[PDB]
Amino acid sequence: KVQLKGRDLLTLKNFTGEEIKYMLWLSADLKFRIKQKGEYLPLLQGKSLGMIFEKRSTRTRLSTETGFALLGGHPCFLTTQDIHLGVNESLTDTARVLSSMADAVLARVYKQSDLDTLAKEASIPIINGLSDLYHPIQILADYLTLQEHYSSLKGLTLSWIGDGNNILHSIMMSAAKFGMHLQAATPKGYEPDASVTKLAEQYAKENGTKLLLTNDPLEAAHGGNVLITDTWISMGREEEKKKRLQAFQGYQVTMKTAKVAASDWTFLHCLPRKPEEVDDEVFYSPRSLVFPEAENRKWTIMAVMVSLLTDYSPQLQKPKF
Amino acid sequence: KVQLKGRDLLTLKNFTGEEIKYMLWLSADLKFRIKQKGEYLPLLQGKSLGMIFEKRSTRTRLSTETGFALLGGHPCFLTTQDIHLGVNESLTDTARVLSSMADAVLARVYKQSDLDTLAKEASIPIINGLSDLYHPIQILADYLTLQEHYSSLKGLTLSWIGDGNNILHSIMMSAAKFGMHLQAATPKGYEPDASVTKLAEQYAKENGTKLLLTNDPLEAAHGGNVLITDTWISMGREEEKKKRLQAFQGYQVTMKTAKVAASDWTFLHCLPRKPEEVDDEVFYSPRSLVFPEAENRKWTIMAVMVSLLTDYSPQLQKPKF
Amino acid sequence: KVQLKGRDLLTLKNFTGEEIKYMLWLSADLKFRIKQKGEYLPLLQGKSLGMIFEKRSTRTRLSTETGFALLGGHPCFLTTQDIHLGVNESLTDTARVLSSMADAVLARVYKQSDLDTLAKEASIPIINGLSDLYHPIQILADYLTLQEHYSSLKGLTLSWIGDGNNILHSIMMSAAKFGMHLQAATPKGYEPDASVTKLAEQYAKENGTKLLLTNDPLEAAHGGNVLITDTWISMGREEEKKKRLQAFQGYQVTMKTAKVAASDWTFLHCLPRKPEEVDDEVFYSPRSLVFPEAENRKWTIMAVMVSLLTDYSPQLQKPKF
Ligand SMILES: CCC[C@H](N)C(=O)O
Ligand SMILES: CCC[C@H](N)C(=O)O
Ligand SMILES: CCC[C@H](N)C(=O)O
Repeated sequence: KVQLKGRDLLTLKNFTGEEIKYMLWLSADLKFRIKQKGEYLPLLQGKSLGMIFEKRSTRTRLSTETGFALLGGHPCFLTTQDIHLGVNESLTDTARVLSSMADAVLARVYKQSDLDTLAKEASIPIINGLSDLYHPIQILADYLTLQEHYSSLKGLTLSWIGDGNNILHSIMMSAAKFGMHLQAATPKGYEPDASVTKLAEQYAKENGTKLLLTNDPLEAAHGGNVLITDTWISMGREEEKKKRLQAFQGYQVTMKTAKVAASDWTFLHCLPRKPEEVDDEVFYSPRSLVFPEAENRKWTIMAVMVSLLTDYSPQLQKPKF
Repeated sequence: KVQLKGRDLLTLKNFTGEEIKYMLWLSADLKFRIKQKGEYLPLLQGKSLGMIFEKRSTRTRLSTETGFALLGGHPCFLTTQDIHLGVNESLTDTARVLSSMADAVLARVYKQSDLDTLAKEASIPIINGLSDLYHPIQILADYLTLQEHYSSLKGLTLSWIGDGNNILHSIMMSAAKFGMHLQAATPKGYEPDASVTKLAEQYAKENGTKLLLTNDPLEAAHGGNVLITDTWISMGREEEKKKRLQAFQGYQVTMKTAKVAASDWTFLHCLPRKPEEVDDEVFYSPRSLVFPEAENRKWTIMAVMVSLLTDYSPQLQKPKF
Repeated sequence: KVQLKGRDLLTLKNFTGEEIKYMLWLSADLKFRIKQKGEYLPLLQGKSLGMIFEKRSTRTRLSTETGFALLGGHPCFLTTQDIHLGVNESLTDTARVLSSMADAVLARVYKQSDLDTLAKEASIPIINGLSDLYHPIQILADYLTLQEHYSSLKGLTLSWIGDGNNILHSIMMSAAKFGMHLQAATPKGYEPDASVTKLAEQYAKENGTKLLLTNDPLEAAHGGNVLITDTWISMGREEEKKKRLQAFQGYQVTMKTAKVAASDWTFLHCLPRKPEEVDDEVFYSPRSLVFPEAENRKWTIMAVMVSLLTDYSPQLQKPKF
């Protein structure tokens, strides 16, 4: 049914519900075999990964590097300071050299269009490691964490409070494909991309789910099963700190926020977390799935790499979504 | 008898003579099997190490990275410039993410208290890769090198001449547990930490060894079997270069120093070495064990990682200490 | 016949035609077994490589790191910012520590004399990863690419147009040993090193090949089978940009250049490429072997490491040179 080998993964907008579910199935399979059964599975033996990072990273860096190596492959960490890209060489040429020396590329960038150039010019899989526009592999870890917590996903309401950024765009490109509703609050002027919203509206209609965009945190939180936030000042946006601290007043997730949420509410934050978006009482709550979520960045990028580079079939029974 | 799996290694003060001897036994075992018998021993297969470095490193970096990989594990080199730590994220949160993505952490830091926070907040082993206060894994290599040279350790007198720094603190936290005496000379005002000295005095009493602190290089060198020094200006102390070059005049180790030492004297320096602390005649002497010492950083960090992460038992006969 | 194990590879001037042919034979063997037959060949299992880079690199970095790891070894990427070299430690001492912790070193430097110090002071193989004077491992990839394209090398004329730099010096140290002629055009004042030219003249005489140095691009291109260029402003020469852009006017390789070349002409450029030295019509021509050339950096550095560190014999039939 699903065929993912050789594909790029630039955004979850290019993937069906069935395809994203397959990647979560594979994540759960690799997690069960390796973390629980202690198996060594050299699925990426004799393969290598080029990791280009234009921005700081703790989770994406660590999960990708230890995950690729745990399956027997070699991860090569490449920064702007060490390679010729931008400085002495074009992206087209860098993309062709990477194609002949590595089996895939994970690139954390500013411009999504750089990932498109890389995908068009390389004949190997290009995986988005975060861009200004989308962060698809984060949402993989998020939905796996919620499937593990709730034992299914269909009908959950996700409540975003915060900026209309890359994380919210990736939730918008995927939530409805799992039959989940989305209620999202951002400050006025900080809404998600109009083009992304338009396509999320279509997905909601196709899947019979609700999509609500608002500027009120408590309207977004009302009846939500999952409260989700992120930093108000994303990487590359630090010049706007003053204006954003003023615009985002009233948007911190607290227990007041949770008081309005469904009784089984949990909390997610992609991390790194600052004190502004969420207080400590929620962040370190027993309902906070923040550190399980961060661990699942590893099992899900492992599943991405296995499905884009091999013909491995999951032995695990498919999870209930 | 000895049980080290799961422990942290922040300082040798937390380890008994028996425990540190076990780590040297394991170092000798892994050195014999791999360097001499040429065996491939994948003891850390399917494991990973997070290496956080806040300071420059050639020996700790290389020994840890090639040693962890030689046992089949994957080392991930993380600097301040690339990860979010300090900048966008707290140490508590970084410690919890590292716990779920790696099997241990080696961290070279400024503040020893950062290693304590890391050890309390992570559920995986934290190994000190050097701090301003201690450098325990260096002394492991030092005592293995001296056991190899002398065929035992008990009753040796170590003569430190130089600064009251992290290397001298690690010798103070361990020498007496091996039945070795310590005679150490520092400039006035540059003495070892009062708290460390107090605990070294107790260890000397418990083990019936001598501890002598002095400001005279020749009193420290008198009758010593091993002359030991290090840079007068440690990393993070470069603002004090002028004051230290003036305070440390007369503290260079030369053949005049060795003339007063025991007849079988040898020399150690943790490296990197500068011309100030020791002259070339001693540093490149046939009695200088500096490069054997630096090689043993690899076999001993391999033994640290194996004992904190596995249940491997040494096949080698225990060395005479 | 050929015995290369334990040798350094600082320049192709120290290698006979037979020895360089053996390295190309081994490159073709490892390429056939791994790229075509899909074999996993752990020839460097239990080995490590220290990679010291003083300059930016995409191809040398990637080919060396993924190639060393593809054969089961561990590559350790060391920059000036992270290790003590230059700053707190001498090259002699760094060379001795690297000898006891790694099995070989690849070093991309400014000064060729730093590679000589490293080779004299270390007891492990030192491989040149590019210096201001030579880039031997690039020419290995170049001649393998041309052997694959033409099915032999003897009698080919290589036509260099550009600067008298490290790439042209490596061609001068090797072309005649394969029975290939060299016609090279540089601007006046930008000629190859007098000492290198003198030795290339001797090699041409010993092998009965022609060597022509000129300042005219079309004289160099006339009847040449391979047009070769590189940047006019090498790394470390950016202060001379103004003077070089003026001196090199008229030296861009275009189809006018190729109109004068042999009918079977191809094009090489070591990369990174800029618009100045060659136009797009030649660079992206079907006759341009630029990206095959860049891929062969990987199979040839793999062969270098295997021949300097093991006793592996090629199973492949020797290529026709
Ligand atoms: C993982 C960090 C996500 C955040 N929105 C950013 O782009 O900085
Ligand atoms: C390994 C270097 C040791 C020195 N005391 C320092 O802290 O810089
Ligand atoms: C691989 C780059 C070669 C160029 N001549 C340089 O030295 O910068």
